[PDB]
Amino acid sequence: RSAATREALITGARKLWGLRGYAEVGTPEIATEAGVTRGAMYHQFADKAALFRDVVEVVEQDVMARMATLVAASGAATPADAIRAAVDAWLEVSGDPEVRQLILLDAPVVLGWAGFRDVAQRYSLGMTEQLITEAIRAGQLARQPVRPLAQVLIGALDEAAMFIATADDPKRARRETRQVLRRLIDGMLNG
Amino acid sequence: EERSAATREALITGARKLWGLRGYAEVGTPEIATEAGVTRGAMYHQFADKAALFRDVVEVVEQDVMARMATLVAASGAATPADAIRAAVDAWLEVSGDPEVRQLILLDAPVVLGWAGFRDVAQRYSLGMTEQLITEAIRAGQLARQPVRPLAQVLIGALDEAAMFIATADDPKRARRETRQVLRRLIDGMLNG
Ligand SMILES: O=C1C[C@H]2CCC[C@@H](C1)N2CCc1ccc(Cl)cc1
Repeated sequence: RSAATREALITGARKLWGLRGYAEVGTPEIATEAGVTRGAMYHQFADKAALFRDVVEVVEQDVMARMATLVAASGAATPADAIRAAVDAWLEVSGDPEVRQLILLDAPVVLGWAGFRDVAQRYSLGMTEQLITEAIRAGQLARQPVRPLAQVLIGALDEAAMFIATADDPKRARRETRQVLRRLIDGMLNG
Repeated sequence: EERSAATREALITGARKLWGLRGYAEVGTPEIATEAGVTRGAMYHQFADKAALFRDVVEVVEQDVMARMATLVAASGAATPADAIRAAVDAWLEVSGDPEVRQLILLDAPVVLGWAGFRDVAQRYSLGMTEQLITEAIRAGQLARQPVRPLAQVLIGALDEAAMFIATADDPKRARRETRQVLRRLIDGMLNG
């Protein structure tokens, strides 16, 4: 009922905000894309930022699923290589124009730094802590506090992606940033 | 004129003090005007609104953060660029742990300035020092030759997240000790010396 209205609005908002940006598309154009009335939409989402919060949830869920698939298919032979593949998976997925617009450009502005970090952590801390735990278990990473290392790496990888997203020469920014991340990673990983 | 220039300094000092202690959202401009000993009219002549006074508070706090970082690195006795970077990472956790810096820069500024405004201020103050430390370490052969700006930006992301993780931790003393350990391991993995 309401569930069908919400899903149509989220799908339409993800589509139009992904192409043009949050700031460039109003709720009436999203209601049209979804095939619902302004009244039906206002019942589900009091304002534009509320609909954006639900779009970010669905997009970050998809980002983490896509990364998990790339890591499973990468052929990583050890936990250290799984971390390396996860970093390359994030640079790949972050380059999707919709992910760049919604997550790297719009989400920090609409959610703020605190809001962005909360979403980032809820979606990525589990996978990141698992990668670290498996590398420590395999003796390829020093025994150390898992949560602080996970948090710092998430902050480093989110900033890496945002640097590429806003660069004058994204292709060169991506190449140079991948090199930095690989050096940083390899300095923690043993052998 | 002289009284107006004194009024502006009293307002910045008073706002910095009270917002530092209670947070931006908990102190209004009338209380700040009272603290500074000036009328609402004198305050309005200097600052169009509450957020304009906050932008000037952030400037003086960031100036002091970067001065204190430079002082702590000079006080460390670092004799090589690698030791200067180690000292600068320790100095950031020290400076960002100051309760006024936590409140005004880590909690309030991202909300009041918004993302674009906050990052522009953060970059204007932090990118120069970070890039200088990297360039000196590359020149000394203590860091591999590489593009300076991408490495600087990734480390600033790591160091900003470290500070926010400590600022919001249930046990900040333990979060600071553990975060200092992981940052030291991260930089010691890249530094030749
Ligand atoms: O949707 C997500 C969650 C989080 C917030 C928004 C940007 C990206 C993608 N970061 C995760 C980046 C990341 C974390 C860990 C690893 Cl191993 C790789 C990438």
